[PDB]
Amino acid sequence: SWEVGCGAPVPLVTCDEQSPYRTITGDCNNRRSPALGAANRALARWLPAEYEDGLAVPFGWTQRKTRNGFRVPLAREVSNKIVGYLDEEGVLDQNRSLLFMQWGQIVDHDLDFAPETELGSSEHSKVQCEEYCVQGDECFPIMFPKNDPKLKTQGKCMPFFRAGFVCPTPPYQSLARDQINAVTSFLDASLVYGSEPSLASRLRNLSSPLGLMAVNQEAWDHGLAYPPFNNVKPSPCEFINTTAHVPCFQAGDSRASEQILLATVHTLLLREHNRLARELKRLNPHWDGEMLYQEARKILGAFIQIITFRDYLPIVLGSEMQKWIPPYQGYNNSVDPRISNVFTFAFRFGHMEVPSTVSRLDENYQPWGPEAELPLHTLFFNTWRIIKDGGIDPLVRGLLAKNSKLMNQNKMVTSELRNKLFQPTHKVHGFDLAAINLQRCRDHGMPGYNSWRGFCGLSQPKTLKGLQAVLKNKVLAKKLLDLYKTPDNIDIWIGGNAEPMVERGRVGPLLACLLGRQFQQIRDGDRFWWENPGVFTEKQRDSLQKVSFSRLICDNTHITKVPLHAFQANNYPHDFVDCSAVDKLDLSPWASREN
Ligand code: HEM
Ligand SMILES: CC(=O)N[C@@H]1[C@@H](O)[C@H](O)[C@@H](CO)O[C@H]1O
Ligand SMILES: CC(=O)N[C@@H]1[C@@H](O)[C@H](O)[C@@H](CO)O[C@H]1O
Ligand SMILES: CC(=O)N[C@@H]1[C@@H](O)[C@H](O)[C@@H](CO)O[C@H]1O
Ligand SMILES: CC(=O)N[C@@H]1[C@@H](O)[C@H](O)[C@@H](CO)O[C@H]1O
Ligand SMILES: OCc1cccc(O)c1
Ligand SMILES: [Ca+2]
Repeated sequence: SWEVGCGAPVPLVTCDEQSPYRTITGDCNNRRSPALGAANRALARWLPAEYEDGLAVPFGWTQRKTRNGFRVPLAREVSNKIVGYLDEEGVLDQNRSLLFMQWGQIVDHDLDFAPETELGSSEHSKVQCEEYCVQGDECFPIMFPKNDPKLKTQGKCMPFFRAGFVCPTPPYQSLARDQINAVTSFLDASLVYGSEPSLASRLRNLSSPLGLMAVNQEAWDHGLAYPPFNNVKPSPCEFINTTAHVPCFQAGDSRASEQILLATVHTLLLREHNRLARELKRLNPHWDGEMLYQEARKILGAFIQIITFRDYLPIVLGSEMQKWIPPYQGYNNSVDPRISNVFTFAFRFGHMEVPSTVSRLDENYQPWGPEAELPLHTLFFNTWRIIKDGGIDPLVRGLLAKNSKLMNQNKMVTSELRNKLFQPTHKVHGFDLAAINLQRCRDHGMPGYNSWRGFCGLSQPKTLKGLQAVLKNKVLAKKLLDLYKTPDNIDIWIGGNAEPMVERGRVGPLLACLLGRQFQQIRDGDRFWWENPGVFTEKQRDSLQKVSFSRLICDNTHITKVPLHAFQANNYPHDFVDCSAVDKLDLSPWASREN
């Protein structure tokens, strides 16, 4: 830390100490160090950043600057040679529902967001990046290799802008550059409520003292609500269909409409808040607008924590879950709650779980209409298919009855993401998420694969033969070394994902360690963790223990047949029960007496 502490962007915020509620920003969770875990601060560095100049220049920036004596391969070349595949047949995960992928994305958005840098709206440099592909300042274009089909139809590169960093936004020459996490590190439903005071208030309904979240006033789903529209233009949800004129949703997190199933789960979560807020007011008529909002917010936060740690993590981490996330032993004010920079790449394992299509299903869980199944690329920034084509129920049924993609060393990332990605402001369904990930690895100054293996106590292969053994795959290891020339240079996103999965899990040993450590930290380092004594009464906890995603579905949609365990692969009718067989959330313990 060249300076003993760089913090010019908001160092301020008075701490309450008497508050039973979290701040919107995450400040004041940790009493000794109140900025820890708060939004718009640097991502934590678990290892020192690795830049070609030691400070800020990404590896790959200068042709003539090697990493460990070898040129780094183009991100898109790695994507084409390693990450892509043609045949979608046989790629699905026979024991994870599509909800498993989807919940991952939700959790991710709760924990981290490193926004692409600001520096200007009215930019000649935007054209310079996109139209001319000239690298400079925050433009760091993804150059196509020779033989790339995209060279024939899309020009010479994909645009790419470097992430924002603290002391923030023009270049500085201090300790190494740290990217910003714009959301709260805590698992706290910041994706529903926001991590900033402007947004958080804009999302609430302050026209009535009921503690409700604002809802769309233009469209309804069989009498159930949608999020408000975002009426700032240009709107990518309008751009993908200028006939329908259906804008993006507005949600605690700016990414909520990135694809239709994310927007779908966001809508469920908004619905749950208002459902909770209405029950609380009925149970506690005296309660004012603020306390309703806050008590509802507190419950929803616990919901996300429980679903995540009880149901989701054990089937991601499998046999490693015990080793990294043992049983909760209480809040620990020494633990660093911040999301680490590497975690934002590790958690991108979910990209390899996204399948190539999305289905709308009817009440018999048969295809909903003649175009029930849609290619995923037509569903980026697509809100019109929700509002104009059956609402949420058909998509939720698909989330329950369809499968996630299985990660596969020879079928890594679906072409829907790898060749067809839509990015707002750019006009085409023509980007490559895997190339973006790799380029972003470099932008953030990530240490390589072997540095992370050492970090996790795992062997550091230096040879082809050693890499074959770690990957349990000769052909993959050989492709990777042909590109990277030393395992020391393999980008963490691809190195971590290339490892065979652990038993009963869906990530390899390296990622399980990285993810495992991070999740242990956001639990043990959270003063408002749901199971921390003082946060919820014992009675409130016994009620919270029975939450489930199936119950979330049942309460907030007109889906009446659900599985007991919604993350595993479930088939209809054999694996589905009526909602009456699913435990309710008993909110009687929130009844507050007075007098
Ligand atoms: C159809 C599904 C998905 C799409 C279209 C999508 C798209 C994207 C895009 C465009 C980015 C920003 C890339 C960059 O500029 O660096 C991103 C980042 C990310 N994605 Fe996804 N993604 C999807 C699913 C998932 C899943 C399933 C997970 C995890 C289980 C996940 C985790 C992440 C994470 C951790 C980041 C980095 C967030 C940050 O700190 O800024 N994504 N994704
Ligand atoms: C048929 C089968 O493999 N069932 C397992 C089940 O034992 C396990 O508890 C569950 C966790 O989600 O994952 C399933 O794949
Ligand atoms: C923008 C918005 O959501 N306005 C709703 C309004 O439609 C509703 O009638 C009122 C009272 O229940 O609560 C407001 O929040
Ligand atoms: C290219 C495209 O997606 N066109 C759809 C069209 O099929 C639909 O009838 C219309 C009305 O919702 O919305 C448009 O966006
Ligand atoms: C009782 C307890 O939790 N002790 C741990 C201790 O092992 C360690 O010093 C630190 C982890 O960095 O967190 C403390 O709270
Ligand atoms: O899912 C992340 C994402 C990606 C691109 C644009 C967005 O607004 C959000
Ligand atoms: Ca959060």
